[PDB]
Amino acid sequence: GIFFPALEQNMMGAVLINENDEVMFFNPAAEKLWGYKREEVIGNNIDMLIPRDLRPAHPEYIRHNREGGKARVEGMSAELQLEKKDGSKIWTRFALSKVSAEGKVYYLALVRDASVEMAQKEQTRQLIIAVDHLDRPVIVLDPERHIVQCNRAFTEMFGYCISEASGMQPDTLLNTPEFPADNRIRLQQLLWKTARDQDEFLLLTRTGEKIWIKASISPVYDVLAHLQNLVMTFSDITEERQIRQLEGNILAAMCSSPPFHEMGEIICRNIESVLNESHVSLFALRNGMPIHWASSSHGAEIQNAQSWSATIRQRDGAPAGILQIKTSSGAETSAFIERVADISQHMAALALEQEKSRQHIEQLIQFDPMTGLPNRNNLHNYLDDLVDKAVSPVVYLIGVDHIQDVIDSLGYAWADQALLEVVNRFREKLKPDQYLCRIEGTQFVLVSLENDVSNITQIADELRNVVSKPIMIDDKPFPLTLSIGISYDLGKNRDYLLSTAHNAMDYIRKNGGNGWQFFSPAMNEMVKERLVLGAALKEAISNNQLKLVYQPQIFAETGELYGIEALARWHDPLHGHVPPSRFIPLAEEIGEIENIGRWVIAEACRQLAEWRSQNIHIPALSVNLSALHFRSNQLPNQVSDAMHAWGIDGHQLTVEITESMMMEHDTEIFKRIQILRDMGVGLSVDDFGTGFSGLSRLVSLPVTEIKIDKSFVDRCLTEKRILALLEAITSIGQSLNLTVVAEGVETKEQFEMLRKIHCRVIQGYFFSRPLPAEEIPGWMSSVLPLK
Amino acid sequence: GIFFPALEQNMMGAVLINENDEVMFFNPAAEKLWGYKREEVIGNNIDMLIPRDLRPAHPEYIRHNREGGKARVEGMSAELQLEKKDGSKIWTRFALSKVSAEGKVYYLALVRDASVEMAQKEQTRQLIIAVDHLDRPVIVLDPERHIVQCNRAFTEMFGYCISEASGMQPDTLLNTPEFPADNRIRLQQLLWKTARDQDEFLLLTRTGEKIWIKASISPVYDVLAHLQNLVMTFSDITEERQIRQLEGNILAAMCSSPPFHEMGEIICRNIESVLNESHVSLFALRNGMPIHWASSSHGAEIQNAQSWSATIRQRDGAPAGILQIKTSSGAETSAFIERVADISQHMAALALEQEKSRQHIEQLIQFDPMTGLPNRNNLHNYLDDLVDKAVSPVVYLIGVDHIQDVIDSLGYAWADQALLEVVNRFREKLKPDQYLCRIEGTQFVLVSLENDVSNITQIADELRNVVSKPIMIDDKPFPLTLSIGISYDLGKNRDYLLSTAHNAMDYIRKNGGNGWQFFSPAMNEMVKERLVLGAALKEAISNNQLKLVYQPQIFAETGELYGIEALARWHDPLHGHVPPSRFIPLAEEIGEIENIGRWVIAEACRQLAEWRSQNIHIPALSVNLSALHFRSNQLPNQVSDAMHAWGIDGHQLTVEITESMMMEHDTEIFKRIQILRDMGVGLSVDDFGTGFSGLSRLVSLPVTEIKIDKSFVDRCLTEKRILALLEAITSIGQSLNLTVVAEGVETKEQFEMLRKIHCRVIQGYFFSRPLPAEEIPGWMSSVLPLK
Ligand SMILES: Nc1nc2c(ncn2[C@@H]2O[C@@H]3COP(=O)(O)O[C@H]4[C@@H](O)[C@H](n5cnc6c(=O)[nH]c(N)nc65)O[C@@H]4COP(=O)(O)O[C@H]3[C@H]2O)c(=O)[nH]1
Ligand SMILES: Nc1nc2c(ncn2[C@@H]2O[C@@H]3COP(=O)(O)O[C@H]4[C@@H](O)[C@H](n5cnc6c(=O)[nH]c(N)nc65)O[C@@H]4COP(=O)(O)O[C@H]3[C@H]2O)c(=O)[nH]1
Ligand code: HEM
Ligand code: HEM
Ligand SMILES: [Mg+2]
Ligand SMILES: [Mg+2]
Ligand SMILES: [Mg+2]
Ligand SMILES: [Mg+2]
Repeated sequence: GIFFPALEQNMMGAVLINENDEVMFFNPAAEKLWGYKREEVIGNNIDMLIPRDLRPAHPEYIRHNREGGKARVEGMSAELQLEKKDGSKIWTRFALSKVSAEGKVYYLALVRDASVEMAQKEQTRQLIIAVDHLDRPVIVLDPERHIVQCNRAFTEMFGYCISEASGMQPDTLLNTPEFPADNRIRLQQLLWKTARDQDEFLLLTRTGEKIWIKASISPVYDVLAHLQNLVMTFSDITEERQIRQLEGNILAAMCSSPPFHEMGEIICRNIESVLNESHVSLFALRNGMPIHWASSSHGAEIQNAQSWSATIRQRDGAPAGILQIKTSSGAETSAFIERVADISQHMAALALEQEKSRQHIEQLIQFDPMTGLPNRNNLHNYLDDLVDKAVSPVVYLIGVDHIQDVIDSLGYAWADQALLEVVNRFREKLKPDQYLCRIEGTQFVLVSLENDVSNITQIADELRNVVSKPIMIDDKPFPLTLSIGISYDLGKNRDYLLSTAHNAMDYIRKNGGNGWQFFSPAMNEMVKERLVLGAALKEAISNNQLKLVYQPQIFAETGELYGIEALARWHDPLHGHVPPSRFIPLAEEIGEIENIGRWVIAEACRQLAEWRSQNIHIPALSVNLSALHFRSNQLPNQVSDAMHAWGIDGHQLTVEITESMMMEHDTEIFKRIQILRDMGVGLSVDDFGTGFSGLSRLVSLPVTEIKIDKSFVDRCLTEKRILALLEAITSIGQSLNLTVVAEGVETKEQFEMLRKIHCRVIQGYFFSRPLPAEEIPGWMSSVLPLK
Repeated sequence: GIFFPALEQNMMGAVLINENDEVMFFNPAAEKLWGYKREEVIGNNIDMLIPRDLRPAHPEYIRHNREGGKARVEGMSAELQLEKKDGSKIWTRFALSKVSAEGKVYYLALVRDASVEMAQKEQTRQLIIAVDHLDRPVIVLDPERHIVQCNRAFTEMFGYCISEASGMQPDTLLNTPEFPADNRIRLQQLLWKTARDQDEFLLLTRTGEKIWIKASISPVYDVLAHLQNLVMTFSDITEERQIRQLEGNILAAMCSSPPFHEMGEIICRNIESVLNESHVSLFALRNGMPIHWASSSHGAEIQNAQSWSATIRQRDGAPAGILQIKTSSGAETSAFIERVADISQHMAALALEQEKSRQHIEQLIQFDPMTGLPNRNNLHNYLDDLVDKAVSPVVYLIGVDHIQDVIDSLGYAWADQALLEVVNRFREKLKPDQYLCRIEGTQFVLVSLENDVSNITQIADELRNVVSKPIMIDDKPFPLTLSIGISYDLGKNRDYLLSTAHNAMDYIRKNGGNGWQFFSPAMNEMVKERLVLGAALKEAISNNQLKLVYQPQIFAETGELYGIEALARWHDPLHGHVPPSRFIPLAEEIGEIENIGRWVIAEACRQLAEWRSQNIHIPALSVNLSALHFRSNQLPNQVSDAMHAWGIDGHQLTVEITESMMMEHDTEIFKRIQILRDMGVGLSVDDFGTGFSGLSRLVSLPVTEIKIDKSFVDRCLTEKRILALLEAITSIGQSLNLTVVAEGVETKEQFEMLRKIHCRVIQGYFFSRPLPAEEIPGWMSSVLPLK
């Protein structure tokens, strides 16, 4: 047989044993494997080749195998420790063969030196230990981008093992959630990058949780500079992204320069959002003492909690503050607490140097570096100057509320721009004698010098409705609102005024939303009374409870009634008699002048209808109209309706407009005046505030009557210089066909002094007090003529 | 036998080839590796067993080995690929033996399925790559207390390789090379005795520099819970503190909101300081084109520069930039490089997101967040709207020079306060029609609608003069100065207007500032002509080069001279005759009105004395004065001097004022007028801008003459309505003893139509043109009376 020399020249070792456990063959490699010799071993027992641990208990195994008769020798199949002659224990791999030759059971063993293979196995055991020890998910991929090796951290975080996660792309079994736009494409693209790269993904666990991971792919090239493998390292970056969101939010705050305490609050809120059910406290070092900058309002008690304190230092190393975080022990990892506290320490450190720089310069600066408005110090100086000069100012604290919506929808920058738009609206509606300043954030001060409650109410209404129009920000409306606190005393102090106005403003802010309120509710009950009176006036106008009273006008010489003026009256069961000189400005403020005009015109035409049905001539009726009633582009329609519904065509009706209308210069108003005058209804102008150039323009824009006011007729007695007004106006009267109507006559001397200038018509108490309609005909039929 | 059946049932596959290279042996072990059976391999050639890619190459090796005749075949000692019957390939390990018996040479090839062994080797290679990509130094220690396996980070941060550190231990002997650290006994005995230990060392490197390293040690137990292995992970405390400090410093720099290039440079310097001897640069993507953002100015060539590139990604979406850091090879650990790259990549992502946000801020917001003023965007919109409405705007570009003085002396905060001081001054002097904007920093833009030199120069002078008083910063003056460029051209656009204004402003700034300039030629030429004309007027007034010319006023009936009016005339050799309507507004603009008033009064009194020297009665002389002349508390002094230096007491002199003076309401001016009237000098009022109430107050503050303007007298011909104006004015005249003077008569019909109203006196071209004083007595002696 040629196998004997084949085994002699072979690399393996052949040790064939006969029935009596005697070695019948010994190849040269057996000398290297055992340190023996063929002369020493051949013919002798196998006891020399067995490890000393179990030398005598091995013929028992051999004998047990001998009687079985099985073909294959399934035993002796694992790498086993073999001890040499010198005592060294190498690792060998065996391969047995039962040879039943000539009725005798032989045993052949193809021993191979498993030293190198088991050194590889020891190396891979150590590498498995080192790769499962670090808790760092690492996978390895072929050029086809399929997983070939994974680790224990990867299994822990994704729930897949080497058996399941092998041969498939790391996206087929780790598909991203429903959102398909970017995650799937980025995950598929990272796997096919030929250079070192990395990305961040949402991957799905076997159970189904959403975990943000950071995957880093790097190629490993062979000797021939060819792609051999691609290793992917996954980092669980849930906490990393939490701290990154913290960094982003603190950056967006600090770069936008927020207030000190609000910055502390947002820092604390981010820390709590990263560390659930914890307590956070933050202190600055002022004069070496702790000053409480901010802390979370969630002061829940925690048992066996750990408190980590970090000394917030300055740039040069000097201490600046203390940042203390108390949290449940074991709920959040200590190293994560360290990293969060360190990053927040740097953030709050820069915030603290900024605040320290601002601290010794805020008392010296005079302007707000944001909106360009004067600051609290400038306001204090201005108020001190006012009180020293003995002037009583009125302070409006304006709180621009509902700013948090733009804060959390757009950002601090866009919210500050909303503030700028609001203050620019304030500037465009501002007045020369008003002082505007910013005290703290959304809080402004308007210092005015208006004493009247009506003026204060009008200013408050204009301030509250300037923000009624939505604020346009990035093509997104924002309905901001104002809480106004009004403080005013005869004089107490700037501190007192500010404190009272702040009390009012915080009351309004906490008890609802937009609105304005006085301090000292004795000045708010007045507003309530005026509002209820206005509501009563509106409902009386609606329900037709108003009344008109008529005052005859007389000719100078003939003693004949030129006309009667319809003066409004009101009588409420609760308020008694409300004078026109009290409810006409109220109607102007509310917006009831239009309704009053329609009502007076309709009632006047109706009463003309009855006084024509019965035998009364009623030559002319003068109806009072205001500025808004004429500026509205509707008047001639209802005036013509009033004439043609009762046959009272305009040669009888007359309108007296305010001198403010003549002072105003509006082409549309002038055209409407001309159209009305064309219809035959007369026109009268009272008072002489408008100049004689205005009166000549009024000659151009035709009228019929000019009224001399009671304020001038009263001084006609004493001031003899104003007789020229009456004389000249009368002269214009007979020059260009105007009727002059003296008002406010009360005494015989006052009438007879105007008698010489030959005034056309006279109206006042000297001839008839305003008489009710039910006895106007009695006066007509009894008194006229008067002479 | 002991040859054939020995290897038939063996695990090792046995194949034998004879002289004719024909296979003779084949066993089930080789069947399981080739796919064939014992009916297709015996007899036929070895050609089928070879893989298809090596069939022609293989057979020469057998012949070469036969020729060589060597006993031990060193060939095929490595693993070999194997092609099965079906075409699949597996790895196998060969043991080749040659037989020289019976004069024949056979070949036996004991094959073993090296599939599992080579899978183990590939697994070991993959695990080695994975451990090298672990980002933390890891060492594995045997129970014999020595070092077995290292990492790549360990080799990078200590310089010790697997060949040097393997077998023996450079841990017990190299942990305390020169510094004992008082923990060698811990690392020797307590390290293998306790479990889960850790401490800090000063273990040295190849260089020997002292570094603080963590030595976290954990034991790995076997099934018997015995000390199978240990693992020690290292972490450089210096590296950890440096990587925390890098993040802190970068975040602090980013919190200061620096420019984009400065932020890139700051990241560059921080990365270089963390990694000395490095060239670092950043690029930011722009529409897919990577542009240069920042780079390290140290351009010295770096030897063996390994470059690490990182791809910036925002919170979600496409890449935003690149960051490349090239450092000398071996300078720092790859894990250190990767950590620095990751931190700086997230920092650069934050910086790019912040710059995108700032681009949105500069692109959409219409207000500057430092002064509350509109920015260049609002300026563009306003000018575009105006030019689309086709109204020509006038643009002023103002620059506040000399700001570096405040910046250096008091810092940036007080420079900010100075800019807000100037902006508040602009706002205080601002007019409702004007629009104010802040294009950038030192510069501002004011947009107006008035377009004429007399107003442009005035508003530019006001803007330049608003900074006459130094800005009070911390009780310290600072004299800032203004450079203004003015642009106005009909029909042009905002780009042209802004460019021209900036050209003018830049030119004046380069020339030295402290002033303003128009764009384009002939505009500054008109300005210079006006300036030289004003200087000539000033010197002519000083040197008494002006003259007076007198226009007689006649009575309606008697044809007697009521008075003459003194009208200023000037004859300059260069400018010829300069009309009063041309040089009086110039005097108002410059400030020569007072000098003109003194000269006119003095010369009028001198000519009155000269005429009194001979036989001239000259009942009255009228002298024109302006508003600014009477607003100073000096008028009565020189007027009384003029009367009493020539005996021309005010019963002959007369003063006519502007209607704007009576429009104004000043108690001091009224008292001065009353005092002057008490001296006997008359007063006259021209034009009828003031109202009739103003005329009655004028009667209260007595006057003497009312003049009907030529503008009204001309329209008296056509507009028949304004006859009432004259009638009423004359009526007031005879009512309260005023003289009415009708100006600007030209025709006999114009005279006769005003005759019927009985106007007191008439002045115009119908009776006498303005005559020089040298022949005025000739007119007196030859013309009067006129009738
Ligand atoms: N002491 C005194 N007073 C005299 C004398 N002659 C008339 N009066 C008063 O003068 C007022 C006439 O209305 P007015 O002067 O246009 O001033 C009116 C007018 O401006 C307004 N007003 C009155 N009625 C209306 C109306 O229907 N509509 C509107 N829009 N305003 C009205 O209310 C003002 C006050 O009206 P009244 O309270 O009725 O006060 C009446 C009347 O009582 C007199 O010899 N002595
Ligand atoms: N076409 C025409 N013109 C007539 C007629 N009658 C008079 N004039 C002119 O009308 C002007 C009247 O001067 P003014 O209206 O007071 O307005 C004066 C006055 O405001 C100003 N002015 C003239 N002299 C003086 C002066 O000495 N001092 C001051 N402060 N202003 C003066 O210059 C203005 C222009 O006066 P002049 O150009 O000198 O022209 C004079 C006079 O010559 C007439 O029938 N037809
Ligand atoms: C380092 C050297 C050796 C070690 C560690 C060793 C140990 C073992 C072990 C563990 C078994 C299996 C026991 C069982 O399955 O219960 C076995 C069985 C056996 N050994 Fe060894 N032995 C060694 C040397 C040898 C040699 C040189 C031969 C030469 C013929 C041999 C012949 C056998 C036979 C025939 C069996 C019976 C296998 C069976 O019953 O399945 N042994 N020995
Ligand atoms: C998949 C199967 C086989 C492959 C891939 C293969 C390939 C090779 C290679 C690469 C060598 C050169 C090795 C070196 O230079 O280090 C070689 C040599 C040789 N092979 Fe093969 N072979 C295969 C099968 C066989 C078989 C089955 C036999 C004999 C039964 C054989 C006999 C030889 C001989 C005699 C040499 C000469 C070695 C020397 O002279 O040093 N080969 N073969
Ligand atoms: Mg009335
Ligand atoms: Mg009245
Ligand atoms: Mg004049
Ligand atoms: Mg004039």
